Amino acid sequence: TRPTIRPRNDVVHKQLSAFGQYVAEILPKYVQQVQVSCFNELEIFIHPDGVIPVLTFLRDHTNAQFKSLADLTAVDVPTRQNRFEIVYNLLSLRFNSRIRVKTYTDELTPIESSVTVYKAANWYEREIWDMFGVFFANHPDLRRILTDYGFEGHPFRKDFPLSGYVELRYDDEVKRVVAEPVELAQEFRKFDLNSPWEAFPAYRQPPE
Amino acid sequence: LGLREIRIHLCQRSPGSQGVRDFIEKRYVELKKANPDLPILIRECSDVQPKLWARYAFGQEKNVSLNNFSADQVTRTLENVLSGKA
Amino acid sequence: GTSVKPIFSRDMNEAKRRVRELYRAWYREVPNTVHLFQLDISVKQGRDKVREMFMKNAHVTDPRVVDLLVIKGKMELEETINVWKQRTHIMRFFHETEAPRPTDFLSKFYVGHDP
Amino acid sequence: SNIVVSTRTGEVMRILPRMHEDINEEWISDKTRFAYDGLKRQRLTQPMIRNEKGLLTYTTWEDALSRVAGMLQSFQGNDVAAIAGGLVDAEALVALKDLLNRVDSDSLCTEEVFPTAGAGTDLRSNYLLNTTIAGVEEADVILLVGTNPRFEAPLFNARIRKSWLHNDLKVALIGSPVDLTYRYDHLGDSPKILQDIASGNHPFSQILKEAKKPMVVLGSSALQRSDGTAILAAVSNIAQNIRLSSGVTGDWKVMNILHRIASQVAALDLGYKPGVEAIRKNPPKVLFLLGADGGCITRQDLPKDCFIIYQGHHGDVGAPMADVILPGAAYTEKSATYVNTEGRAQQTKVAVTPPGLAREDWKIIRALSEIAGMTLPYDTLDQVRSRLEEVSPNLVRYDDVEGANYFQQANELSKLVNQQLLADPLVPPQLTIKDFYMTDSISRASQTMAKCVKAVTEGI
Amino acid sequence: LHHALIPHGKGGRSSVSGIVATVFGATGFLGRYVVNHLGRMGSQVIVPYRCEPYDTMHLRPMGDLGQIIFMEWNGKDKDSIRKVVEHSNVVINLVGREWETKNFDFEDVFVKIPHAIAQVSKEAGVEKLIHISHLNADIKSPSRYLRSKAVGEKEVRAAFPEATIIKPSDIFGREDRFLNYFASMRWFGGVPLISLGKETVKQPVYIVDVSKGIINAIKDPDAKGKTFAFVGPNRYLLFDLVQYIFAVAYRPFLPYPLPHFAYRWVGRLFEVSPFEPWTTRDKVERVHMSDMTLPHLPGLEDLGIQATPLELKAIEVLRRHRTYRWLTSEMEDVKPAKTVNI
Amino acid sequence: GVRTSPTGEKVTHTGQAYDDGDYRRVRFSDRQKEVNENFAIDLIAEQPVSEVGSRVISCDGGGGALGHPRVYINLDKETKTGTCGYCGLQFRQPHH
Amino acid sequence: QLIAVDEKLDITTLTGVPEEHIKTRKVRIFVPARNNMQSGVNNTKKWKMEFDTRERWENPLMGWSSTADPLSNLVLTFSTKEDAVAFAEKNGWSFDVEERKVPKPKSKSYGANFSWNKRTRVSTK
Ligand SMILES: NC(=O)C1=CN([C@@H]2O[C@H](COP(=O)(O)OP(=O)(O)OC[C@H]3O[C@@H](n4cnc5c(N)ncnc54)[C@H](OP(=O)(O)O)[C@@H]3O)[C@@H](O)[C@H]2O)C=CC1
Ligand SMILES: [Zn+2]
Repeated sequence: TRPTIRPRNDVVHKQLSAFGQYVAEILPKYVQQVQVSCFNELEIFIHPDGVIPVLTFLRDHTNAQFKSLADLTAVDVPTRQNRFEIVYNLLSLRFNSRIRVKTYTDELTPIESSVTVYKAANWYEREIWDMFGVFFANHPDLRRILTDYGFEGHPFRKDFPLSGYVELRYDDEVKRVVAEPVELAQEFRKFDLNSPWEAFPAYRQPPE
Repeated sequence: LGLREIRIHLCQRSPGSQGVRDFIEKRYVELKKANPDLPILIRECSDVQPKLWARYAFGQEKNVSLNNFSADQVTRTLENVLSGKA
Repeated sequence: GTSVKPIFSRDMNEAKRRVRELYRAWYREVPNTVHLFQLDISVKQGRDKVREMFMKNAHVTDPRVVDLLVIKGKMELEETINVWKQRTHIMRFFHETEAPRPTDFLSKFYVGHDP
Repeated sequence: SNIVVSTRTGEVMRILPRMHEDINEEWISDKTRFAYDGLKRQRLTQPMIRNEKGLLTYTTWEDALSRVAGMLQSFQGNDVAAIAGGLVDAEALVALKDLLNRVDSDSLCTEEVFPTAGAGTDLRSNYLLNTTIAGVEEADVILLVGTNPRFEAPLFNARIRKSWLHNDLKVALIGSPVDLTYRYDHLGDSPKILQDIASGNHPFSQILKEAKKPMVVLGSSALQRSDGTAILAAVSNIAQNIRLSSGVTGDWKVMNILHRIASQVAALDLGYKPGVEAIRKNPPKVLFLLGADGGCITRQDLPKDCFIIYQGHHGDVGAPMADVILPGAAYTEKSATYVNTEGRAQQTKVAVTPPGLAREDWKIIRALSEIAGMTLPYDTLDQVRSRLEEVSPNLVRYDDVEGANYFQQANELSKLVNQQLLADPLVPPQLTIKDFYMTDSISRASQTMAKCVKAVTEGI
Repeated sequence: LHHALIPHGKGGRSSVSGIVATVFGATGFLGRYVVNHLGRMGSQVIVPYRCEPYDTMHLRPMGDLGQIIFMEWNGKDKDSIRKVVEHSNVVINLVGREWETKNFDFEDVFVKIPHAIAQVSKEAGVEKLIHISHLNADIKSPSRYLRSKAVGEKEVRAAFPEATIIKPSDIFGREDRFLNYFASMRWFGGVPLISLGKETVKQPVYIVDVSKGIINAIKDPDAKGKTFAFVGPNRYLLFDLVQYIFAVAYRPFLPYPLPHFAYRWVGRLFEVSPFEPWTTRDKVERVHMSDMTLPHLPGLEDLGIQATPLELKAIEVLRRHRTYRWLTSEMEDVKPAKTVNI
Repeated sequence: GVRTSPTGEKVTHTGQAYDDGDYRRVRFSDRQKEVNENFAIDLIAEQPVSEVGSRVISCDGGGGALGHPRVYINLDKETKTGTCGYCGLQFRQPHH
Repeated sequence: QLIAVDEKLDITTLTGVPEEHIKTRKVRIFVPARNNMQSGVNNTKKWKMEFDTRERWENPLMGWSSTADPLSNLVLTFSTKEDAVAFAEKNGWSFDVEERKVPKPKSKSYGANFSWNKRTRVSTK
């Protein structure tokens, strides 16, 4: 158990669980769930309406000063009714800690922009809109950031094909670069790598 | 003018096909002995509706709904289709 | 019911009003785009192309989808006004280098296995 | 049988069993597994016509289709005829039926004979395996007449062996004493025995009477011996005597017919006039060979200058005798409907696309109809399947085996004409394992089956 | 149909059109458009070049990997012609020089080379041969260019009976000599026109239309022995045509009449230069000659092509000749020229 | 041990060669065709047969860790030589 | 607050998919069959959505396999059949669904191998 296994830390687990309970008690109107992963990471699952309050609390409360927004991204899970899962990662320098906030949305429901809480979100939210299509309500300047001008669709979507739909080439007759339907000389070869035997019994799901 | 085939689609559990069922149970064999060269196909429908198809020469074909019909009604419309009426 | 929340428009009428505002903006901008980008098309060509792009999705009856479409239209208009787009991006609306795919059954049967 | 086609970079690499507890049950036969390499040989890839010297030369789709349309427009009525093959899908069958009906033609036939006397095609229970494959586990007595299930339906014979081993089935055979994998009771090979069993004198008849839930299976291979009507009548009489002496046990469906051709049941459900006798009695001037490689009709049974059109995927006996050749798709290259021997309709998926200029069969027929001027009302596969549902609605339920028993009417109508039997022993076409491998067009082009035949003939 | 030559794909860059084309003179004005249209569909193109390979660089992005093969050839050498067409199922001939040179007179360029190409293609089993001549090709023409064109067309027909022959008329495009040539005259400051250009009728045709016509003639089975006339939709007087050209370029138009002998003398003076001549007596003869009308020949409309009018694709050529002041002027503010149509 | 097609084109060890009417041969005009002349099948054929006095022998291709995975070959069959799956070397038990 | 939209969900205009790959594609919703070479059943737990196969040809150089459609490798995974149907419906695709094939429970008995009077007795071990 000693040499190759990552060692556990019980003290940080207890501290994170206690602080998660503290946060959940303080904000019962929005907090839906609290988790502490076994590698000592604290996650708080909230309602979409509580993005501005919760974050503000976590940025301003004396016992919880998360003045840094490390990351803000979305995860696409097609099988869920609310497709996209918005993730905020916050860092507290005063208490040397990290916390995660999660919420959900679908293709048409907007989410309040948190530029008033964190300036760093200004680009991050844009990126989400560029690659997932999640609209942020009161964003001061929301537009594509990473994709090409006049690029249709949102690439970081599970139903979006890897190679897209159009490809570019220079056409001499019109003397410019044109976009045409994609046609690969060699198709991407799909590999079925999943083993037919269960690997981890601890994550087995009930067969209903 | 020249009939070529008859197609009767009946569902085997719905109530609206009951009369049609009775027809096939009782007065089908006699009909087959009165038209030994006429293809009268008997097929099964999904729960939607019972129906009777009739195909004429050159691919023209017409259909009649048999929902909630009685056996007498079924045989009446059928003999109307075979005869030069309606 | 359905516990749905709007983006901008509460009903269909507000969505149509925003659509008409976007149409006015694009109609106004087309001549300036033709001049600045030094396009070889006429102003009438650009305007009827704008009309065609608007009518391409005229079957939408959901106010939220209409609002999102108007937002994307504003994004494209802002890209065109600020000359962030280039000539290639503008001409990509016209498909000038693409052979016209046939739409009838016989030509598709002759060409290949794709329906 | 349900299968999984494994393909790589647009090439069929192998065939594997796909589990279906009611049909094949994790197994496939050797022909199903190893004949796929015949799809790489002897393929028809381009349209071909006859040149000035009478030789077949490549041409375009427009040219061949225009020639066929010009020949089809000139002849209408009984002079146009069509024959369906053994590996033909329901979509192409219904398209050809509609196209020939547009010229007031009804001479649509199959290469396998089924008795048209009495009920014939009209009653679906007349030509099906009513007990179904999964039902064999519930019987205790089964009687096989004039068939060899081991080679005509290997998975059905495996099911019979499973029931014999676990449920203590009792099996009797009327025919040649072929080697089934289990032990059966050989009543003999004379057809006369059937009449004796239908009479009541025979010892076996008492066994059938005292055994609840019995099964009587008549192979289709015994319906092509010029007296299949009499054999079918005698077997139906046996089934009726069973159903009468013991009464109606409920829903058991004693009567059964076991097919060996994958396109036969769909054709019958479309009303396709089984048997090729209609062509022989009224020879046509335009023949539509739709994958017909049985050699049933040659150029000696047809008038001089008969225009023959062959549409298939392999170059076989039926190809070089034609005037126009239209390359179709194999079963691995189309999404198509095939109806089981129990009446269970199933659909294929596209593994790879047809090679060269080969096209989908119903697409070819529809394009020909458009060029000839009598365009058909469907352009999409969904529309063709809607037409199939119009013609026979059981062809669009893709796993349903349920049906209605009309045995009383068919038995009543089978009593009218009682044409005599003949004193020839019932001999199945599949007498020895060497005859099992090469049976259809795809098998005959396969090299693995040639190796198998050479191994089973001269073992060493 | 030689299975390796069966069409496949959606007709794109990586698709296979089952066409193997040898395009003689692909390094010119029409050749680049023909090669581009061939490479769009996924066809295999063999470019025989005699120039510096650098001068063929612009043809490299026109095709997919391995679909364009460059080979060196010599016009006077038959073995090179055999080498470059040995594997092609279609051969297009676009060889032609507008001026006479010290090593290749008009007879060499328009008669001997096309005849040799046709003969070697017939001997090599090439199925289709597309040849390009002039609409005004006449054996009695006062231009050696057109007389040579007519003679070479007759020789090609004699050597390759099933050859498709195409007769365009003053193709205009971005790299054309026709639109640019008139535009280039402004440097002198006076536009010299014989009889003020009031007795010359022109029917110019768009370059993309000609390339599409060649491509559609390749894929049309019933265009084997046929001869096509590729002309534009409108006919213009020379004076009005030059007026419209200068109006689109936004340049002052100062046309003056010049006698035929004086224009011939000026043409001769330009001809003496070692480098390609701005103009030549032959060019003077051809540019002041009315375009023939041939209602008995098929045209672009018989190949499914609607000819593009000059007024639609003239700004894309002449905008380069505008000054900075008028560089941004639109297309529909020139009031197109009057057409003498029938 | 290279052969030559009727068109004068070298045949590769995989056996591939363009048909007479194949247009793709145009890619070799004014150029050459890349062919490896050391055919592996003939090279492994000329190797002699090792005689060993055991019913089971082991082969690792030579060089220990620089060879292939070590495999064991059964030599009980008399009218045949044990052949390594990886190396292709042949082994046999003494007879006569 | 709540507009109470009474329309069927449809996002086809927002996804950026060309109409060729919306009105012509046919998706397949199924639980994949077990690989008959193995006995593990862990790959037959979740539903999958795939697209119909399109043309693949041989590219003239190197003989590689080329394709022209963009959805040839797209395979989506769903927990339930209803979820996959909802996704396909809201994305505008026409689908076919096949019900799950669960292997029926068997009746295994080791003693049956040595039956006194029944055919199940084995002749070898
Ligand atoms: N341009 C026009 O207005 C219309 C032209 N068409 C005809 O269509 C043909 C092509 O038209 P276009 O593209 O405009 O003319 P270009 O001058 O632009 O093309 C000439 C091509 O032919 C080659 N070529 C010329 N002379 C020789 C030679 N002696 N030996 C080998 N190759 C040679 C050139 O090679 P390189 O560049 O390396 O020297 C070049 O590739 C011509 O025959 C022309 O007469 C006729 C009606 C008018
Ligand atoms: Zn070794």
